[PDB]
Formats: sequence, structure tokens, C-alpha cells
Amino acid sequence: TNQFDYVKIGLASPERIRQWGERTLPNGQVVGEVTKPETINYRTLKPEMDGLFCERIFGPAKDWECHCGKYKRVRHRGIVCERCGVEVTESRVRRHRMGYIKLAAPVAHVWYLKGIPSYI
Amino acid sequence: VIPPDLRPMVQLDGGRFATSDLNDLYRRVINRNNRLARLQEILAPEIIVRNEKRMLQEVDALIDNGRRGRTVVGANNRPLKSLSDIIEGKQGRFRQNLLGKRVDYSGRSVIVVGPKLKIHQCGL
Amino acid sequence: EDSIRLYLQEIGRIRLLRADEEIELARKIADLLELERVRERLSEKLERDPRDSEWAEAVQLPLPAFRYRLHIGRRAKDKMVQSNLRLVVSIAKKYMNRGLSFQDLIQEGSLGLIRAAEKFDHEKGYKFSTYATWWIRQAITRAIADQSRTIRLPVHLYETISRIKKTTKLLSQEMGRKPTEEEIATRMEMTIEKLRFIAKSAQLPISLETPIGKEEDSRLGDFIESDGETPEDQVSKNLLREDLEKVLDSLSPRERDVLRLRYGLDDGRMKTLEEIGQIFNVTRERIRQIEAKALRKLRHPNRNSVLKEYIR
Amino acid sequence: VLLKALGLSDNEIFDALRHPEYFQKTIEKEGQFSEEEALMELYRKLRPGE
Repeated sequence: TNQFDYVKIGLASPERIRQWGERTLPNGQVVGEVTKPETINYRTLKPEMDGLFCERIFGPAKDWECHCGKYKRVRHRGIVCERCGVEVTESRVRRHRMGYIKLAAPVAHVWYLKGIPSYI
Repeated sequence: VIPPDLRPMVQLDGGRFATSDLNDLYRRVINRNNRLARLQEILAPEIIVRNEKRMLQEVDALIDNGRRGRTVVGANNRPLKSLSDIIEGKQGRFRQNLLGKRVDYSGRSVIVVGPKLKIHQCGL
Repeated sequence: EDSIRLYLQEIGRIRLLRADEEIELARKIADLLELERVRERLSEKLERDPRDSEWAEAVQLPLPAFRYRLHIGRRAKDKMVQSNLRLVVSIAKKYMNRGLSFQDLIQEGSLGLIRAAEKFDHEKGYKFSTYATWWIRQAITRAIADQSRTIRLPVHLYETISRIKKTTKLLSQEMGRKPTEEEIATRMEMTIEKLRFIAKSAQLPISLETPIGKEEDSRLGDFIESDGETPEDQVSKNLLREDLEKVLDSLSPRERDVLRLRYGLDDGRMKTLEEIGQIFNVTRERIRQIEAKALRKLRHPNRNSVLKEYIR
Repeated sequence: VLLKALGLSDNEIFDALRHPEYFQKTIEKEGQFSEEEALMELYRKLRPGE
């Protein structure tokens, strides 16, 4: 409503998708990626490090709680798990963050490829 | 790469914790990517590297189990609904998940004959 | 329309080149061992590697000349590698795909092969046919199950799940099929509870996007929510929380304005007894009393008697 | 046909006998079997590469 107006669309681009995904943090450092397959450990029930359901780079699970632990209550608004990558809010921010497999090889997109038109 | 909470891993107690069908794409895809690089260095023969690059470009399946390799198999050799298979059919989210959401607040009961009441008004 | 076929289809013809070149390679097997082994012993004394070619060999070696040792010594542990890429199918078959992919159950086996050559052992007395495999099958497995269920499993678990009942299957002797019952735990020296723990942790996740059933309007997972708020307690709690202070209206504002929210409330939950001690009336006492005063300015049931239904 | 199994000397004029291919094959068909019986349409286009 008002805030939005009209939707352009173009070929996306790494270096451009390199503008979102990564979220440098005042650990002073640089967070975006993922690297290693994962859901949570079995025994505990929460993602891991990288981890496809990350509780750090991705955010919370139990709402306002650093994977480092020692994190309860909420009101904080910048927390960065001192010693972990937990930056809590509501467990909502988690839904609004992406990462990337970072293809070692320059793979091409099937959506041009055998594409009915096959633009490429 | 889509956020996790939405492809989410699901809960049924007992050990049958369903998880999802694109994180496994990933599961692939990340491994095919890392294990590879993890060749590079040792720079061993391309028979295990250049041959994997295809098993790397194979990420195309992530984007579509289905265009152009044979599809990969699911619990029932299904075209593991690709991330590009969520908002695609009339039954694929998209319109039905917006143009035609189901929605709340209303009734759904058998409409038996009941001509006693008038027309401009119905009988709840 | 197939890369597996590809493997054939270009290596099914690849041979073993016999095992004679084993020594021809042996010369190189070493030589490489050397060439590096020095060059990182020399990393390791200093410069963490000067990135110098000559240091690529403790002994002297004209750049091109030693460039011939490597590359030639390398194709040695590369051709033989590509050569020993037929019998590998054995591991593939034996381990089909191990809940993964035939190919991934052979490329991870390739992680073997290399992990043979090197510590394949020349002047041994027979091919890695009894040693190369060895790695192979110890490198796959490790994978496989590292690999593939999208929950990593510890081996102490993903093996108990496949041994606790396996044993029993055979242990069923002297018993009735499924032997005893919790004696199984004792048999493997464990506590049932951990057993279920392991039992529960087996099989795999369901599709969660598979047909509901014989019919359609159905991929599973059209199929839950955990939590929103159940509109009911979001229109509740706000009222409650807000009222917890919005009904704070049976006291003078000396306490109503401060202790209102204990030391926190609405807050993450805190800024406390000290602080108020200062933060409000340079007290340390008066916190507890006027707070207790208000702490009762609501309880005799008439004080703030508009939220008694709370019963919470 | 018959160029992969039972390649017996003109066994077709012994089993077909009546108008098998206008009674006598066609142009384009030759029916060579020496290397076709168990060895043509099996790798000669089939199942290729080896």
C-alpha cells in the first residue's frame, strides 16, 4: 500500500545477490554464507553452524536466545551473541535472510538452458 | 538459497520428522560443491574433479528436478517438487495460494430444501 | 542421456595397465613423497614455504628437470588412478546408493582411490586389490552415513540402530525370535530409555509434500501450523499485559509510575532494586515498602477489583 | 529379422515361404547375419560405444 508502486524484473547477479545474503556484524565481521550440509544435530534439536536451518546466521529458534546460550529475556535490540552469531529479535527476522551454496564452478542456469526458447 | 523456517523441517513425534524436499536438493548441492573443491586442492585427477563439475552443474536438478536430466527420485521416485515446482501448477501455490487462498470465517453445511423462508434473506 | 553410462563410456575401456608399473610408479610414489615431503619440511622449518621451486626438493634439482619428476611422477599416481577405476563398481553394487546415489557412492569411493595410491604400499606382495578396496569401503561407508538422512548421525547411534536389533535378530537364539525384551538393552549393556531413544531415532522423515492419499487436494504438508498466535490469546495477552499496567489505577503515582512493572515487565524484564534505589527516590528502602504498599494496593480483593476473572 | 537368431540358410523361405518381403527381401534389407546375429541392432546402433 503506497510504499510499493510497480515491479521491474531483470537477470539477477551474483555480485548483485552479493549485496544481500551476507550480513557483516560488529563482531566486525562478515557472515553471509553457508557451507556444510545441515539440519540440527539429532540429539539436540537445533541447527548447527553453518547449517541449513542455522540458529545463528539465520537467527533464533526459541526467540531471543544466543546459540552461545547465556541469552534470555528480549528487550535487547542489537544483540550479537557476544560470542555468537545470534542477533536476536523476535524469531521473525530468521524468515527474512538468505545464503548461497557459492558454486565453486561457474555453473549455468537451467532457465536458459534447455529453456523452451533456450535464450543462452 | 531460500530461508529455512519456510522449507521447514516438520514435527511429528516418534522419529518420523518429515523435514522437506528442497533442503535435500541442497543437501545434494552443497556436498557436490564442497567435496569438489575439496578436490581441487589435492589436485588429483579430473576423472574425480572435471567429472564432478557435471555432478556440480547437476545443480540444475535443484532448480528443476525435471527439465533436462532424468529427474531425481523422491520417497516414491517423484519429481521432488523442485523449488521451481512450488508456485507453478494451478495446484502449485502461486494463484491457488493467493488468487485462490482458502480463507476463514464462513460456513459450509448441506443446503437441504427449505423454501419456507423468503428470498432476499437466507436461513442460518 | 546418462553420465553413469558416461563413466562407462569412457572408462569401461580403461584397463589396469597390469601391476608391473607398480614399481615404475613406486619410483615416483616415493619421488613425489619426497618432493613435497621435503618442500613442506621446508615450509616447516621456515618461510611457511618460500613458494620457491628449488625448495620443492631438499636435494638440488634444475627447475625443468625436477618439473619432469613431478607431472611424470604425478601422471604415475593419476593414470594408475584412472586405471584402477573399474573394479570400484564392486563397492557401488555392494553399497548400491546407501540412501544416496549410485554415482555419489562411487565418487566418494574415488575419494578412496587416491586414498589408496599414496598409502597403497609398494614392495608389499599384492595389489591394493586387498588394500585399495580396503580404503575404498572404509571411505565410502564413512561417507555414506555420514551421508544421507538429512540428519547426520553419530556412528555410535546410526550403528546401534542397525546393530541393537541385528544382534537381537541372531541373539533371538535361546529366546523366541525378538529375544527377551529389555534384556536386549542389558545384552548390549544399555538402558531401555536410551533404547527407545535410539529406536525412535531411526527410519527417516516422511515426505511432508507427498499425496495425502489415494486422492488429490493432497501433498502432505498442506498440513500444519505450529504457532501464530491462536488469535484468541494475542487479543488476550495484549489486553492482559496492557491491563496489567492499564488497570494499575488503584494507587498514588509514587509507586504506580515506578514499581508498576516489578523491576522489568514489558521490559526484557529488568532494571532493578539498586537502580530504582537511585533511579527514582534515591532510596534503597523505599523500593520494598511503597512497592509492598502497592503490592497490596491490588490484592485485597477490592483493590483493582475489575480483573478478578483473571484468576491467573 | 532372423539376422540375430536362427540364421539358418534362408530359413525364412522355410518358415515364411509365402511372400516374406515380396517373397524375396527388399532393396534396403540385406539380412547379413555373420556379425549381426547376436551382434547387430544390439551394438550396431543399440547400446552404443563399446
